[PDB]
Amino acid sequence: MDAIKKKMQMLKLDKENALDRAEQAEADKKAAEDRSKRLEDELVSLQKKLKATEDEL
Amino acid sequence: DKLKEAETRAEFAERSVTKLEKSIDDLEDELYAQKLKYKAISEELDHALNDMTSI
Repeated sequence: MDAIKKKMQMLKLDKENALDRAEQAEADKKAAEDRSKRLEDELVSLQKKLKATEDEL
Repeated sequence: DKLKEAETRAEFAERSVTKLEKSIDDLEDELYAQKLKYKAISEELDHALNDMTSI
C-alpha cells in the first residue's frame, strides 16, 4: 500500500541515526583511550626520570 | 388484427434491447475499472517490495 511504505521509511531513518551516533561514539571512545594510554606511558617515563634524578642525588 | 399481437412484441423487444445494451455497457466498464484497480494494487505490492529490496 502507501502508509506501509511510510512506516518502512521511518523504521530505517532512525536506524541510520543510530548508526551515525554509534560511529561517532566509537571514534570518540577510541581517541580518548589512545590519549589515556599515551598519558600512561608519560607517567611511566616521568617515574623513570624521577628514579634517575634520585640516583644522581 | 394479427398485426398488433406481434407488433406488441416488436416494440416490446426494443426496450429489452435498450436495457440489455446499457446494462452490459455499464457492466464491462465497471469490470474494466475493477480489473485496473486490482492490477494497480498488485503492482503496488510487488513494486513496493522491490523498491524496498533491502536498504
